[PDB]
Amino acid sequence: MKCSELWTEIIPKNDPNSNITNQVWSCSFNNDGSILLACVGDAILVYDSFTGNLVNKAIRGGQKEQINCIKFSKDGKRFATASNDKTVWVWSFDVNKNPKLAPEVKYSHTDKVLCLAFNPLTHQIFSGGAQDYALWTPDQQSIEKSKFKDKIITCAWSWDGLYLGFGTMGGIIGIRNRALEQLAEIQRSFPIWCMDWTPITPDYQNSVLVVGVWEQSIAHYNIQGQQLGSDKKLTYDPIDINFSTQGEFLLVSGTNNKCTLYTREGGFLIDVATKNDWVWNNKLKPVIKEAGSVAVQDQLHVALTTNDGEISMFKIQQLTVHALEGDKYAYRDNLTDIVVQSMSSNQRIRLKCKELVKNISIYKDKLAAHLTERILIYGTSSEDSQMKYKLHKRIVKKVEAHILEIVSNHLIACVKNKVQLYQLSGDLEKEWVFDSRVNCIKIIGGMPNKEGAYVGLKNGQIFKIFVDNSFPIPILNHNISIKNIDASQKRKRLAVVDKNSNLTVYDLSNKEQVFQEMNIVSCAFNNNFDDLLAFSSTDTTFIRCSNHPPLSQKISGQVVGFKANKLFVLNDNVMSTIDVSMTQTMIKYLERKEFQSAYEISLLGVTDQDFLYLGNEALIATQFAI
Amino acid sequence: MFVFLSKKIGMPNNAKIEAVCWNKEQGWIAAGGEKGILKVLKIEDQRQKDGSNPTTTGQLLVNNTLEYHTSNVYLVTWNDRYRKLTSVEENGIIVVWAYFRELQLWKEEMINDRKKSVVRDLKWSPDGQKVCIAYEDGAVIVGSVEGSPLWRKEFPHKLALIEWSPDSKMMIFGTPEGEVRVYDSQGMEMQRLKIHCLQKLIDPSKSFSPDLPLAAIDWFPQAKMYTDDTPPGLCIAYQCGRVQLMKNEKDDEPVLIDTMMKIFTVKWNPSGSMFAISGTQDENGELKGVVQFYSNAGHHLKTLRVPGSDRVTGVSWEGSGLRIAMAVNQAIFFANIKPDHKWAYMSDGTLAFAYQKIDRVEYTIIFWDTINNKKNLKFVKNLCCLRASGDLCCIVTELIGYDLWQIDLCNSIGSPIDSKQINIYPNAVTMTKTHIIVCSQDHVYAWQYKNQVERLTTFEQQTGLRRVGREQAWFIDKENDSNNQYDKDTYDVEPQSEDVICTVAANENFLLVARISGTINVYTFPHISLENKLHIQTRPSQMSLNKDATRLAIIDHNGNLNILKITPQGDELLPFEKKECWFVKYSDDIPESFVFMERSRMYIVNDQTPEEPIITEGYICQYKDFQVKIVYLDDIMKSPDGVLRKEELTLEIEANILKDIKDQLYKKSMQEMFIVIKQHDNDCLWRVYAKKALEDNDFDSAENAFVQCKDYASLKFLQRVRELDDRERQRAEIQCYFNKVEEAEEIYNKIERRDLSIQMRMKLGDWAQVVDQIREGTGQDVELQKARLELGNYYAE
Amino acid sequence: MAAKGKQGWGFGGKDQNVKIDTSQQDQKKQNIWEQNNEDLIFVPDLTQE
Repeated sequence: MKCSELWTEIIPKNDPNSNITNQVWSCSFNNDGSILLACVGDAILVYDSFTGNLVNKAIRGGQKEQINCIKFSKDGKRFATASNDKTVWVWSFDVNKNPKLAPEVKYSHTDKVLCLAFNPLTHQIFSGGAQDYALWTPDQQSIEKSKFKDKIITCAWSWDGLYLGFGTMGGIIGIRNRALEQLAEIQRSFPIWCMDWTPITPDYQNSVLVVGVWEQSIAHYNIQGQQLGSDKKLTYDPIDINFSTQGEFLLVSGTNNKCTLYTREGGFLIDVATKNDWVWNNKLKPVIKEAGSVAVQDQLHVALTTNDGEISMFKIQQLTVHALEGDKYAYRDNLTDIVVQSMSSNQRIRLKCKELVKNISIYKDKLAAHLTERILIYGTSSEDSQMKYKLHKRIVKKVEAHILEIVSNHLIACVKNKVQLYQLSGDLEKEWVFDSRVNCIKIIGGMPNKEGAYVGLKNGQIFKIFVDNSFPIPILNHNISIKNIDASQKRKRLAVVDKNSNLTVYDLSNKEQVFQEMNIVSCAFNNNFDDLLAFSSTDTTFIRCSNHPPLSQKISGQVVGFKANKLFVLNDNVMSTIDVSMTQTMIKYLERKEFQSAYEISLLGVTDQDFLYLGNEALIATQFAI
Repeated sequence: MFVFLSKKIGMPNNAKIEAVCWNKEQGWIAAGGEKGILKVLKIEDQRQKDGSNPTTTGQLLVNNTLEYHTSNVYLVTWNDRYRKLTSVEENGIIVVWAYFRELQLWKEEMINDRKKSVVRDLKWSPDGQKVCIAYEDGAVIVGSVEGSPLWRKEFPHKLALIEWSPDSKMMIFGTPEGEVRVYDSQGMEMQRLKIHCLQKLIDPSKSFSPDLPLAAIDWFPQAKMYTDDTPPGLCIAYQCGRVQLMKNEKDDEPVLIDTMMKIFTVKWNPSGSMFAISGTQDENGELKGVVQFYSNAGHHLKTLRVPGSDRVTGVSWEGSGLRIAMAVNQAIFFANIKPDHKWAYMSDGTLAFAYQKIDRVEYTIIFWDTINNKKNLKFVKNLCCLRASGDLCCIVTELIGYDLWQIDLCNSIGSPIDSKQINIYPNAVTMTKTHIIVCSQDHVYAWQYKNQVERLTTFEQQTGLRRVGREQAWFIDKENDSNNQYDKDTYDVEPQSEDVICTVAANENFLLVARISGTINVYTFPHISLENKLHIQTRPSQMSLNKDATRLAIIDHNGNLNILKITPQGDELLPFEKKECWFVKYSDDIPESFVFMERSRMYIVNDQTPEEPIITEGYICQYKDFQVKIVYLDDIMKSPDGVLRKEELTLEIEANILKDIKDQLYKKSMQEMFIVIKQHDNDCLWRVYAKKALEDNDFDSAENAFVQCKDYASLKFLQRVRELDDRERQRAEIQCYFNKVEEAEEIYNKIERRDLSIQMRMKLGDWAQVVDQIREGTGQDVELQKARLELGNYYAE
Repeated sequence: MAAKGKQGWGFGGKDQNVKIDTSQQDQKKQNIWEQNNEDLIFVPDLTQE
């Protein structure tokens, strides 16, 4: 969701009165991603992906003309440099060897070379220029050159290694086999610039050709040449098309000087950068997953090349949105997915959407999915232990809100400094306007059409909202901005955290700062005893009772929920349950002769030995009922 | 895992056996002979009822010969979807049979034969709907089950080996010269595989076409073919040399395995956990028939050697994968396999069982209560180790991508408590009453989860510094002194020692660490410091520690077992022999008695005096007082409908001492048994004597047993009972005292006077039952109202 | 015996294809601990535009 620049290297060596320019055309990326390439007029540039610095000095004089394309070999061992000198060089590459790069095999066409592609499996080279296309096989070292009628502009080998696809500015798209025969021909009326093959996938296991035409369209073509009928329209003319690994994303660049991201279906997600100029080539960092590896893999890396001569690197990080009400934990998986996990049996349930999910809120046996310009609601069959989800209703209305919640027969959306109440049909019902941005909102239970809520503002004043009152009730005031709020089981106290990670406990009956704590990341209240408060810092979690010394665990994670003899700890995006011994508070309560509260604490599932000890203590002190 | 031998089916007519096929759904093993001798028969069950079969089975259920052939047969294939059986000869005659519901009669249904050609390898599709037939000429014929020929193509290159993909979409060819080619289902060439396995043997210039013939290529079915994050599922072996494993056909980084044998046949597991390679080995100085088992990653788990000095050709697995049929010369040997079967047993009675899914990556843990018959389930992605203690269980799992291992504790239900993370590879893990010790190849890690007396050292607020609940980690070679608290980033693992460790044992105050060279190091728990250095000739494998730490049992890698007496800087080996032992366990109550099980035979040994063996096909759970608990995990794996009964799985075996004591009790009088029990003076014997005395309604003997047991509550109970008048209230109260309230209620109903029943039910604290009893019984308003108020309070709490 | 006794899969000259019955089908029942692997159920989204 957040896109941050990493490192930028600019090439200002413009040379007027010379055909060599400062533009950059292509940027090849290694499969591992430890090395990066770029091509400039009369030179090549080698970069480190993580930090921007030339590992090797710029090579000059090898090709007397510009460099049109640079590609790897899917194994990080070969170079292919095509130049306007009517020649293609193939270099050997190896990081550990003293010569990191050195020319290996050079050949030449009859005219200038324009595009080049590699074979993922057999590592064969297909180079297409004006009037000619050539195929090179490493084993035989004998090139096969053939003539054409117009200059090919783009080529791409299928991930199966069997098919080949090329495009011409005359509008002709040709699909051939490894023997270079006219398997399929398609005639269009606009030039062809960008082509790609969809990656193989166990869910799909079929390869189709995605080609971006200059009539503001992207088309999907089958092997036989029959179009799939998508013909998705675009506002801008595309220039480059790149598919992420496993066929999950699609990076599209071109006119309007913007680099945008899309799903494979065509749903817009975000834009990466606006370079104020045409972006000739953008590439995505490949990723390698181990056998059964566990990782969120939220991080993404892109490399962009602009027409001015800037080779920039951007890092995209996806934020975490999740919801937890009871016995269920619904969190957003890899984008366009919702996973509901049960804390007891660790079983998961997956719901797949096509557009990006923005907010997930779960009420009693009701799950609300907030898709782009769509709202979905799913229910649960309570009688069966396993949950069955069925779509009762769908909302087509477009609603924008950074926070969305669902209550019985109503929906609440927070946008800017306003709160909107939506009926399930879709029509707006009620409005609330506050001075500053509404940061955090908490929903408390109640009757249908009468559910209250707490609202925190950027100023810090904490307000209460009722559905039918339409008049905010000022609860209290806080000087610093509010980040998160919580309410006690009996609505007796309220814990509020400021932007400085400062935790404060306010009594509702008497507005007084009873408790203050520094460096607090999260906090939670018990749902059965109403008194225990568990707050987690960056490394240590503390549980505190009434007028008692704190207890430390050195538990790695953040506290999300507290239930009877249970604490939920969430690390990264997976969470677990930890049991807590209640003997310490038992003994402390026994010290002050408060047998009722001690028995209430003991009722939270303590060992039978402590039950016997409490029974003996109560019997000695003449308390026969306990 | 362990492997041993079993029944040996004899020669049919003194003819060599070279092809054996075992069905998966029903048990029908077939062997081919020399002069057209095809025999299909059923095999004896491994476990029958809950004991040894009086007839010992010993009956060949079918055992019928289907000859029809004058020449020899060397390809016999079973259809698993249907009853079809395919068999070919040297003269290119392919015959397909089917089963008709008559007196075990198989008759021909396909009689096809192509002349002037030689058949090499026939294959069936995993779905069972296609047949691929290839010859040495090059022609490939694909036929449906019905009989319609899909296509009969001709190939220029000669063909030697045929394999099918799990999805049957495409196939793999291997030429006699040696090379792998990928073809589609329509006979079109896709590509040629590259071999990195054969190093220094191939021609340096070209590697696609070496001069080494292919032994066997095998693709494990039910495995993903369009993914990269999966354990390897395809294997390619050459005639004698290296074998390579690939997780996919397009993989360019295969896993290498080298074995010093002539590979003849490689067969995968029904579950895919391990694969067996059969053939001949010359390491013993001559030709010895061997079968080597390898994991999916490849670790050479075990090696089975046949008594005969000859070849081992043809290996088949049972449907469940518990038995192996191996055709050696003129016999079909049956090898029995006992897998690892990660399982844990608590003193609560809960049993934790780990089951592997078909993904081979994910595991399911079942917590089954042996008393209340409850069943809870948990899903754990990766499992490395599972261990149990009196009331807690330890799970050691691995996180991929961080090279870390998570060790967590779980109660009977399975709620995690105080999970920790380490960077130490769990080569060998143990967990005693108050510690958890995990040992890598060269590092040792200890962690305290309980304090000195009895309490969890996770919630403590007294001293600023860490007093109880500290984690230590040290080296094996040097740095004997224990280090301070380690971290997942501060601690270093890079240094390596020449003498690696193999097994570790723990006690209440002692720790033992073994070494491969034959050295055992002793450590004390209050402050870790080496004291003794024991010497053992052979490397230990399992090891065990006796209560009080007086003796120990050493099991060698070859299976030999002996007893070692631990003494200050000494070495005493008590002569016991008893080779080929597999399981050993010392009693936790009797300092001397122990149980060891050898080749599916259990022996109870005390003071180096063994007893009669007992045939058992289960695993030993615990050795409690004069009792051994065994559980059959194989039937747990094979449950029909999801009900587990403690009367079927769990079995209890009593020692001869307890049996003799019970016999003398049920036969002889009371005073003689009292003086007989006096010498033994054991808690269980006194408890049983008191129970019997109370059952016969005798109080004097019960009082004597209770004073000898030193139990004040029992004396108070007996004193309360003795002041009674009738004969019925005493029995009912005794029944309620033991564990049984229903019997007491029934006898109360027999004697009527239900107010005692209602008062006892109120006293015991069950409020639903008294509410049920009072309804429509007497109509008492006040009692019913009070009972309902108490029930409401109980439900609210 | 050779109840049918006819060349199959197009091996002879004269077309003499056989008919083999495919009525008795043997299937393997999945284990219940294995049958609990499907807890991760797939739910597509209702795409009616």
